Amino acid sequence: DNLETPGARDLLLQTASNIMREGDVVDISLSELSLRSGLNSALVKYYFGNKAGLLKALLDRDMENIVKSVDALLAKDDMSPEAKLRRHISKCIDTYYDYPYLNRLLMRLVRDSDEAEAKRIADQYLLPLHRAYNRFIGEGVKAGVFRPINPQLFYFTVTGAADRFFSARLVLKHCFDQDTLTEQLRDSYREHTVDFIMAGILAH
Amino acid sequence: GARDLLLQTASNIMREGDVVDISLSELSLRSGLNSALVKYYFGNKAGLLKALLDRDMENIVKSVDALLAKDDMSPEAKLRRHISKCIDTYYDYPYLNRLLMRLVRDSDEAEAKRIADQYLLPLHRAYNRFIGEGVKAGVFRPINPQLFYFTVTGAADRFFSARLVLKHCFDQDTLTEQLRDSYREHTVDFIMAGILA
Repeated sequence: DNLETPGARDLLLQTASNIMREGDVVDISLSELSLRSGLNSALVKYYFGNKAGLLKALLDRDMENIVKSVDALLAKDDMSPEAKLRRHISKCIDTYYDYPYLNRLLMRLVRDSDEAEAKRIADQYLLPLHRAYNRFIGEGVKAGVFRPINPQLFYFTVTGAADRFFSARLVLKHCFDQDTLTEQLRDSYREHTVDFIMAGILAH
Repeated sequence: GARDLLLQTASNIMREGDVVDISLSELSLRSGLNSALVKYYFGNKAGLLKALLDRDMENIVKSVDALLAKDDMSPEAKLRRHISKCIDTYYDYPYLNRLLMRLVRDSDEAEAKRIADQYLLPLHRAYNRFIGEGVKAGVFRPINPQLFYFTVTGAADRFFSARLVLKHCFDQDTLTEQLRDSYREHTVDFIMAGILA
């Protein structure tokens, strides 16, 4: 077997993430990955096998943020449903701002999956969220905090923010020679996007 | 006739197949038209995509004139009518944003400008004006028109997403069909609820 090299796998995934965010497309040059990480292609193969394996590992890493935020959403505490939902949605929106390719990446892996892989994706990344929303949103509707709404469709709507961010960055760049989705714009983008989502579900 | 049929055939293959890159032989097989006609009418794949984009954007861009008309409907009602029409178009053509993003990303300067001037800015400028006036009249919350632009026009990606996920990860039954369908009204309602004050 092989001696461990800590940090390398994480560096490769973060490098891949950077390249993908910059390029406004769900794809990676493997030579660009080695160039920008400083790690050779043998290490890329060792950790991930091939481009497919790299993309699957990136999806898993980036989804962890969304899936983890469910526990806080469902956990027992003092917070109102509205505040709990807002905290969860902000975490989603901040994750999408970091990783605007995230929904497209998930779609690409779903599209190319065999049946076992589609089931894995649903079990790991879709069903946990749909269940959580069915419970949490259901209770909030009953409690009068949220207007009647399909919790599964609501989750779909939320995931849409990634694609909107992706779209804005690509269009502003190519059509307007502007760089949007910058760090300096993060707070305003996040707050507007969270406010819109919350406005769309709260009983007015 | 033939040109129209090739574009509709292409649209169907794209809608059914969850991808923008289609097969010329499939297009020829399903349309019943020789591939020579595809080359004749469109030159190449890129020309076919461009012509499909232009066809499909027709009812979106037409709806803008309706939105800005001084026609006696309330701001809320005008906007809901416009959003409903967009959502219907994007539901029919769920590839539309991916198609748009493809041609934008691949564009030279002249083509980027044409796309902006023809398909993007007319909507954005209508929204900028219409939101502003409705915010001042107190019917809308203060929202950003650019972000609103991407919200509406992103309904295609949302429908694309739902269609792809339901296809691969859900039961292929009546309940799944009804859920996909119900996403249209959900999506219109969500947009209105997001903006109304």
